[PDB]
Amino acid sequence: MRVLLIHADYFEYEVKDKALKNPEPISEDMKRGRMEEVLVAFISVEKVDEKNPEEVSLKAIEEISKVAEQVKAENVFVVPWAHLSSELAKPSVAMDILNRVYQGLKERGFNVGKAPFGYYIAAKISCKGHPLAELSRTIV
Amino acid sequence: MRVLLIHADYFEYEVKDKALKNPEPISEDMKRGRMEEVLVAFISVEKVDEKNPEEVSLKAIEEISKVAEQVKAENVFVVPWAHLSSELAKPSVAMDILNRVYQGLKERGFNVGKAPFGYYIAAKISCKGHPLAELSRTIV
Repeated sequence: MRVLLIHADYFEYEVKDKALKNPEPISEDMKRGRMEEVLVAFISVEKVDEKNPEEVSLKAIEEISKVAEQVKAENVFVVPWAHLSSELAKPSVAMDILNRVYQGLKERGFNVGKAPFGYYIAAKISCKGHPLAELSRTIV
Repeated sequence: MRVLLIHADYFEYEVKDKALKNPEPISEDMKRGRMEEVLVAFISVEKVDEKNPEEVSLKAIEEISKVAEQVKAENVFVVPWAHLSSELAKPSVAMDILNRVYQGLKERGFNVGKAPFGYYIAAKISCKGHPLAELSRTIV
């Protein structure tokens, strides 16, 4: 799994077309979302993560939480994201891990949002420019 | 070299603190920049790119130009970017390649902007959500 963490003034998204034939089902009010003062976790779930969804999930929950504590973010937003890896997991593995990660950050105490899986999504972001506002983590 | 290409409604940046002790020198009016309808090329120059700045530059110019032609972007914005690689080049190599890339896209005919090297930078982006609006390329 590779993750890119961005500490943002805001993150907002709008779902556009489906990218999978059978993407994640969504209500009309999950087509758009917005958080402020939020750590956004762009997560690319890799093929090698199939080998251990549980351990990879737990590690990602901790890494993301560490950063959120350090930058004083109470809001965390999980984003399914193809673009940090060229060995992507199957949709079932990816969705499994992304949900685990999401539920774990909620148990940790954060206010957690997530973007639906399997869609092309337009999005707007404002990235803070402090030393810790953009970080990469590799988790395996 | 790894590159992330984002087709954006707009990209805007403001330079914050220096990240290097001796970053790229800048005038007051390069502290902030903005382009609309722009392909933004986030470029992580890697250690392995030291071996051949010229070939790696030429390849990156072509890949970025291919995408710009395909998405009908006339504006291209080059962004120095640590976050797609964990084997980063020395600042001299990185700046060498980023300038080559910048000059090449200008020769190709694009309207090209660039962010200064060596700074923490706040930035705002609006990413189009069409199938080709976010692409990753590895160039070696």
